[PDB]
Formats: sequence, C-alpha cells, structure tokens
Amino acid sequence: PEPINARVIEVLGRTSSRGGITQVKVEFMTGEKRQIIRNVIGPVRKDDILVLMESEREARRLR
Amino acid sequence: KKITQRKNPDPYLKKEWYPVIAPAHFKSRHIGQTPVTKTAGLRVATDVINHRVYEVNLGDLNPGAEDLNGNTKFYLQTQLVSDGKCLTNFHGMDITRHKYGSLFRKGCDCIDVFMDIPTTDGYLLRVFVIAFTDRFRFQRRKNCHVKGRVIRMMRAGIYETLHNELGKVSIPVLVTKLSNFEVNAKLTEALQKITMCRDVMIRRVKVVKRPRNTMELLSTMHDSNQVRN
Amino acid sequence: VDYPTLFADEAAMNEALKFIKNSKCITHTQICERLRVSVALAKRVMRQLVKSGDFAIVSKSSRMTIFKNMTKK
Amino acid sequence: AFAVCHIYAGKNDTFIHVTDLSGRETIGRVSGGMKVKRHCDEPSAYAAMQATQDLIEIITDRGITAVHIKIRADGGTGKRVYGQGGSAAIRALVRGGIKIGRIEDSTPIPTDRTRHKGGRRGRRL
Amino acid sequence: PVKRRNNGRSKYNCGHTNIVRCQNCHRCVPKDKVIKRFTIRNIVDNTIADDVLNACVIQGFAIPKLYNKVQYCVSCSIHNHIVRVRSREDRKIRTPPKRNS
Amino acid sequence: VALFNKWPLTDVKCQDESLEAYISIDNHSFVPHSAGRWSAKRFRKAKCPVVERLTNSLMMHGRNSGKKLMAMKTVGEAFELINLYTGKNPVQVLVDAVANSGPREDSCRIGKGGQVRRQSVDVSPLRRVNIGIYNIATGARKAAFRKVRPFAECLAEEIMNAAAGADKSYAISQRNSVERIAVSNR
Repeated sequence: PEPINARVIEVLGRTSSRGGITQVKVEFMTGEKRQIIRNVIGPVRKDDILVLMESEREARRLR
Repeated sequence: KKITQRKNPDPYLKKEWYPVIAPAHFKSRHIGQTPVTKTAGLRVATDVINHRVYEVNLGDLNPGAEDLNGNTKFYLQTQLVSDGKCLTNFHGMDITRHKYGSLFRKGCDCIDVFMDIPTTDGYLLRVFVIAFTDRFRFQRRKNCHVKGRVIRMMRAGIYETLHNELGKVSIPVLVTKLSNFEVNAKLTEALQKITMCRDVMIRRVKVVKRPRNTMELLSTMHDSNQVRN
Repeated sequence: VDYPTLFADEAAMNEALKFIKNSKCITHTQICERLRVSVALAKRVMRQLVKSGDFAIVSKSSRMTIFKNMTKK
Repeated sequence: AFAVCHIYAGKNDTFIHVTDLSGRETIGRVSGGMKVKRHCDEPSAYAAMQATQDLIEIITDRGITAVHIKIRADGGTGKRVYGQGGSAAIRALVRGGIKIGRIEDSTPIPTDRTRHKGGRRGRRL
Repeated sequence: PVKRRNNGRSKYNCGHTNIVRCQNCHRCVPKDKVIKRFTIRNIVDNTIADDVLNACVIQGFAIPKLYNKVQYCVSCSIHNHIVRVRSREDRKIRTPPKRNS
Repeated sequence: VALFNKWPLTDVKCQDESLEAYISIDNHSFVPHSAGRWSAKRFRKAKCPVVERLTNSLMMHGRNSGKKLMAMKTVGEAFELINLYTGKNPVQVLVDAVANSGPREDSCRIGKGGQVRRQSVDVSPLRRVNIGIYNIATGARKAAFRKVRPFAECLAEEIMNAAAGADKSYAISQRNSVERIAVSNR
C-alpha cells in the first residue's frame, strides 16, 4: 500500500552485472520491523533509511 | 459459515454450511463445515452432501498427541445427514508424502506388502504395509542389505502378523487398532525377532468394497461411545 | 506573436495598467507574454509606473529586472 | 473456519484456489496469469503476489478464517519442483492474515511412469 | 584415447542397464551415466519458513521437508553447473566437493 | 547568515526522512560559490549545500559550461521571483521542490542472462536528491530555449511548480513517468 520508510541494516553488495544495483537489508520503521533483502540503485552506505513503494516485493540474495 | 447468515458472492448468494462430525474413537469429532447449494428441483442439499470425502490428519482427529503420528491421515466419507450434521465412516488412511519420502535411504532394503483382508464385518480393505532394514550395531560394512532368506522370512512374517491381527476384526476395532498404531507395532515386534528393522508401518489402508447402506455400521462407529470396548 | 513595439497602448493604456497592477509582481517579459506587446515596449511603460510610485524594483540587472507593486489594496 | 487451499505452482502459470475440505465446492479461485499481460510473467511470484492478494478478499468474505496448504508442481512426468510462485503463495496468504493449518505436497508423482515428450536425443535447445 | 577408465559409466558386470531421463533435457541417458543427486529441502522457502511455522495453528507442527532425487544428463549438467569440467589430475578424485544436503 | 545575504536563511527543515541526511542547509553560507572538493571520495557530495548543486547544474549543454557566476545570478534572480510570489523562504521551497521532484522508483536490467527486462528497483536517497535537482534544472532549460520567458523566470516557476506537486512541472512528471514505468516492469 502506502510507501513505507525502511532502515538499512547492512549493504549486501552490488549485483546486476554492471554493479548498478546494490542489495540492501531494510527494516520497516513504523512498528512492523522485518529484515528483508531489497535491490536498491545509486550510492548507498549504511543507515541510509530509504523508503520503498513496493513494500512486500522482496528480492533474492545475490548468487 | 457465512452465506446462510448474511451476504457472500453470486454462487454463495443461496448456500448453506453443514457441520461434519468424525467417528467416536477420535478425540475431536468435529471436522469442519461443508459449503452446499440450497435445495433445488432435484438437487436436495442433504442428498448432495451424502458422499463427500474429507481428508483429516490424525493430529487434527486426535489432538494433544500431534508429535506422534503427525504424518498419519484418515480419509472419511459422509454416510448420513441426520440432525443437519454429516456423520462419516472410515474409507481410507495414508501416511503423509513428506514421511513416505523420508522412509527410503540408500543402503537399505524396502519390503512393501499388499494384503486384502475381508473384515469380520462387510467391508473389504487392502492393507499396504512398508518395512526397511537398518544397520546392526557392529556393522563392519556400511550397507543394511540382508540375504534372501531374511527377505522371504520377513515378508512371510509380515503377512502372518496381519493374519492374526487385522485378519478377522470389524471396522470399529480396526479404527482403534490403526489409530493407537497397535497393528503397526505388532509387525515390528515380530520383525525384531527376524532381523534389525526400521519403519515397519502400515502406510495405506483403502476401502476396496463397501457393504451397501452401512447405516448400522455408522451407528456403532459414531454413537457407540458407550461401547468404547 | 506580440508584435506592437511603439508605446502602442492608445485607449488600452489604462487596461495595460489595470493588468500590470492586477499582478502583485511583474517582469518585463511577463508583460510581453501576458499582454500583446514587445519586451522593449514594456521597458518604457514600466518606467512611468516606477516613477509614479506604482511599482518597486525588487531586483535590478541589465538582463532580469523584477518589479512588485507597493500597495494595490 | 478451516478449509483447504490447493496451490498449483508448476511452471507457465500459478493457480491459487481455496476449497471445502472435501474439495467438492470451491470457495475461491484466482490465477497468476489473470494479473499479468505478458505470458512469460505468469509463473512469476510478483504476478502470484498480486494474485493471492485478490483471492484473500473473496475468501475472507466467505468466512475461511483458516486454510490448510497443499502445493503441487506439474508433477507426473514433468519437473517435480514447485517453481517460482509456490513460495509466494504461502507468503501472500501470511500477509493477508489467513492462518496456516498443515502444509503438504500434492505432486502427482508416478509409480512406473508413461513416456514423456522430448525423444531420446531430448529437447536440443 | 580413454579419457576415463570407468568410460563415463559406473557399469560393472552389467552388459545393459536401465534408462533414465534428464529433468530439463528430457534426454535418455543410461542410469550409470546419470549425475544422480538427492536433495532434501523445505517445502516452503527457508526465508518464509519461520513466519509460516509461527502462523501454523498446529502445536509443534514441523515444516514438511520435500524429499526428491534430481537426475541430469552429462550435457545437461555441464550447462547447469551441477558438475564442473575438471583438470586431468582432478578427475581421479571421487569425493564430493566441499563435503547429501 | 542568510542565503546571498538577502533571503533570510532560517532553520529550513526537510519533510522527508530519506532526503533529510542527503540534503544539506546547515552548511549553507552567503553565495553558493564555495570552492570545495565536493566531487571527492564517494559520499562527500552528500554534505553539499542544496543551492550549490542546483547552481552547478545550471551551467549545462556546453553553451554555459563553467559560467558559475551567471548561474549564481540566475539562481539569485529566480530566488527573488519565488520569494515574491509565495511570500516565503526560497530555500524552504527549494527543499520541498527537490524532495517531491525526485523519482521514488527506478527500474534496471538486473543482468538476467540475455533478458533485458527492466525489473523494478529501489532508489538511493542521494541518487534521488541528484535526479530531483537535475529534473528541475533540465526542465527549466526546456521551458526557455527559444521562448520570450528568460531562464530566471523559468527556473523560479519550475521550483514553485515542483514544490506543489503539479503534473505540469517537468520535475514532477519525470518522477510520475519513471514510477509508472517502474510498476509496469516491477
């Protein structure tokens, strides 16, 4: 539903064969709290606390 | 149970929910609710739900003992619609697929026997049983394989335990014997004398034939709680 | 195209001024777009408003010059 | 309000259908394919995620507070691995608030199977 | 020459052996040549297993684990990286890499 | 300390929690002409003054390359036009304009073998800060080009129109368009 601000716990690492996509583990700030690996883009460090529109469309860990 | 009380979709705009109750031997008799279209020209709802088949887990049927026989399931078919409540009879039992798979291992010999038994009642049922061999404690070799003499003796043994156990007993006695796992236990004790064995369990028991109108059999199966015997 | 560029307003002087004043803040090219007049024309009109005390130069440059009316209420 | 949801996973499309314990009467059905225009996306869990969300509204309206899970692949002579949408199917129901009862494999595994398409050389792709 | 002394087939005292099928290729391969792995894995994704177990109304219901055997043909396995082309010295080792899951 | 020592610099705040750390008004200081190694390390550009990055994207298309002086003067003339119409701090409107204009969703190949499908991806807050500043900058340029309205009037309105959320802003419509494509291949 409404986009949820989440919090990065660790930078899993770049992927996508261009390193363009870096996977991040995020925890929803509003109550909830769930450790889910989500694909991000751009320069991302730690505690970036990004916000995602999709919510439960989590992505697989890099293989 | 929603449509009979209030608003639900176009099919379930005229539908009913009927309580389903399992046999007396099981700790929790209620199985669940059955969706059924309301009475119609020839489609009387109670006649429609006369022969529906439910698949119940023994853990659901006899709760509080889930860790034991969580794998074992019992298929039960309604025979009567009295009191607005479906009364069911035992029509099949099978171990779960997750367990069936965990039963086989490399370096083991599997013995499966099928023996159709005419019961002391009208029903005719085929008892499918399975057994596996296991490593003896000393085991210099790594394979639980036995010579033919053990294989034949053990299979002859399995038929004999069923012969003096499930061979001449009625369906209510059978339900108690397959539920307490009693008959499965007997094969293991006999097999234990014969060889080192594992997984000696009756995997499946199917109703091959049903005596017509087992209404009298459904009185004893369902309401003979007083005659628990 | 806002073709007229010689103090063209003849009886629309007041109209051009009502428009100019209706806007709390105006720009030389905002006049030219809103109305049908050239920006060079606006430069001479804006002058008779600033001097009268109708509009105040907030920001000044040879390029962009921004004017806001002192009152209008 | 126990009921059973049979979830075809397989490949090509995902079928999420909740039914009576007997299986005779279907409380609800939805498909991953209905949600996605592109044919390839039909088995994908994102299509399936949107799909079981739609089914939850229909089923919870018709009671069905609790469901049992039976999940099957193509089975028979094909795959025997659930494939793509099966993992999403339990997950989306958990997001919905439907309560799990017992989980099982409904694969139609074949004892002594019939021949399968492909030939001895196989699909030479 | 003889790349493998086992000739690529664990066939001893047999003459002929049963036939099996590549899961993806659907090719026909002799049973001896087939890769043959046994995989035991959770029915639900292991990531969602904990939440499913907590939601499972049943007391002490363990998550069911699927038990299946996957057999692929040599060509099929090399593409799917089930087994890897190995150096002539490395071929002689017969022990599973990094120690059946 | 006030931006350009004209529009009062107050405690301008960020309404987003994602764009809070990556947008910086604390180190805002008269004239965004500070000569700094902001394009250094990987994350130094985060601590940049919000107006300075917006000013830097004004010298673009090769026509004005390196003309920071002119770009600051255009930022200055725009800042006043915004201040006149909305009657508040441009530095507050500029913060709202960037946060709203940043596309929230993006899509990427994910390099899935041959397939080039743009599977949806989440955005970096920093990347969002840049795209928003870039969208405001390139939209402002498109609006001008061969038009009577000069860039200063175009830049001011583009910030003012991005801040509300109006579809008309190129900055907002780029955010909307990208996220509509991102759901389409999610």
